[PDB]
Amino acid sequence: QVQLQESGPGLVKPSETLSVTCSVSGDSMNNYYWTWIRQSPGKGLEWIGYISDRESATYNPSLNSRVVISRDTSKNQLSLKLNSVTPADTAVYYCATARRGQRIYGVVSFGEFFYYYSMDVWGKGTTVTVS
Amino acid sequence: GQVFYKTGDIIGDIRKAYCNISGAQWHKVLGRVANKLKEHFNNKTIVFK
Amino acid sequence: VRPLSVALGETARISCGRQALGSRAVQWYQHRPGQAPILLIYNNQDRPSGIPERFSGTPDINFGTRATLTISGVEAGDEADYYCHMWDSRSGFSWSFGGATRLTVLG
Ligand SMILES: *[C@@H]1O[C@H](CO)[C@@H](O[C@@H]2O[C@H](CO)[C@@H](O[C@@H]3O[C@H](CO[C@H]4O[C@H](CO[C@H]5O[C@H](CO)[C@@H](O)[C@H](O)[C@@H]5O[C@H]5O[C@H](CO)[C@@H](O)[C@H](O)[C@@H]5O)[C@@H](O)[C@H](O[C@H]5O[C@H](CO)[C@@H](O)[C@H](O)[C@@H]5O)[C@@H]4O)[C@@H](O)[C@H](O[C@H]4O[C@H](CO)[C@@H](O)[C@H](O)[C@@H]4O[C@H]4O[C@H](CO)[C@@H](O)[C@H](O)[C@@H]4O[C@H]4O[C@H](CO)[C@@H](O)[C@H](O)[C@@H]4O)[C@@H]3O)[C@H](O)[C@H]2NC(C)=O)[C@H](O)[C@H]1NC(C)=O
Ligand SMILES: *[C@@H]1O[C@H](CO)[C@@H](O[C@@H]2O[C@H](CO)[C@@H](O)[C@H](O)[C@H]2NC(C)=O)[C@H](O)[C@H]1NC(C)=O
Ligand SMILES: *[C@@H]1O[C@H](CO)[C@@H](O)[C@H](O)[C@H]1NC(C)=O
Ligand SMILES: *[C@@H]1O[C@H](CO)[C@@H](O)[C@H](O)[C@H]1NC(C)=O
Repeated sequence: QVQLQESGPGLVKPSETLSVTCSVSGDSMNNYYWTWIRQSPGKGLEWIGYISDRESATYNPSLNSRVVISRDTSKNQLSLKLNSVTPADTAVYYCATARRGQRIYGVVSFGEFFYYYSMDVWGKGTTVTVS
Repeated sequence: GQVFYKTGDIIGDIRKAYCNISGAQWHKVLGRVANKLKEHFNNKTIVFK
Repeated sequence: VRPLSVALGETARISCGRQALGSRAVQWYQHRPGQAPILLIYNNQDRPSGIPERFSGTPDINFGTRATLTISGVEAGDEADYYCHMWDSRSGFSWSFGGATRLTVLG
């Protein structure tokens, strides 16, 4: 089963590198992708970077495209390298599941399919705040 | 009285026109055509470009 | 941010305000305040796991129909928010999660 456990420092000084990790237990390598979510400042769900299985970068433009995020799978961690932090993104980070689906409505050979994702299991999260 | 008809926005999904050809039947017909052309062309190897 | 929805356990059926364009792959969600939420449907039809069959979604046949979600027998989970994550071809990669439906109730 999928078990989540957030591990964040909590208190970090501004304009410094960050490192926040989550855990997933008993899971394969390339079965599904990895993502992150933020309900923080009590708003609608906001999307944050979702890395692929090959350490890629295609992230939400609506932050700054600022945070470099997890790839490493040494034993079990997802390390978030956030540089040049600002109080405007004080948040709690949830470690969620990312998977990719495919829907076709025409000729596949014409390059007409789009890619849609689904987020099954989400994490608990640990409150991280800037000073 | 001059009414001009123009293409508006494509409602729904957007698709491109295409034509479907039965591959097996088309290939068989093309092979028969090549075989019948060979006699007219001294049994040369017929190639379509 | 418009206060909306339904209260006091008389039920209804809600639909997000996005117009059905192109091809729709909607995923309803059960909000959970303070902890992990759960998605309701994916592919608009296929039930994720052990979900009661009152949570069905409209089929994508004869395009032109709206995306409607049916509910009844509500818990605090249903009392939480509903989100309309719509996946569409012509809109490209839909970043927005959809409108939020916050259930405000007072006895
Ligand atoms: C010239 O030649 C060309 C050849 O190149 C030819 O191109 C063809 O064009 C037509 C259109 O003109 C194309 O038709 C489309 O085909 C799509 C694909 O169809 C297949 O796949 C779907 C989906 O199946 C996946 O998911 C289900 C459920 O999860 C699984 O059970 C499946 O195993 C499969 O999952 C696999 O794939 C996943 C993704 O990779 C993997 O993750 C997974 O692990 C699996 O590996 C099937 O449903 C289809 O089955 C239907 O057809 C078979 C064979 O006839 C029937 O036996 C069966 O009963 C079904 O009828 C098929 O296998 C279609 O998705 C697409 O249809 C959708 O849209 C139309 C509207 O346009 C709807 O009416 C229709 O219902 C479909 O909507 C469903 O799906 C969406 C999105 O998923 C849902 O949101 C929606 O609610 C709806 O779900 C409901 O209906 C389903 C229908 O059965 C049902 O299964 C659901 O459970 C639910 O009830 C459309 O028809 C075709 O692809 C082109 N072919 C090629 C090769 O390009 C061209 O036409 C020719 N020209 C002329 C003029 O002839
Ligand atoms: C071509 O461009 C014009 C102008 O950008 C588009 O007209 C706009 O259409 C939208 C809705 O389709 C309206 O909300 C705007 O008010 C229109 N603006 C003007 C100036 O007319 C037109 O739709 C475009 N063509 C297509 C096929 O999309
Ligand atoms: C074209 O349509 C006919 C009948 O509608 C069908 O028998 C035939 O297989 C179609 N052609 C192809 C290439 O599928
Ligand atoms: C072409 O036709 C002639 C006459 O029937 C025949 O002798 C010849 O072998 C044919 N060519 C080939 C390559 O078979």
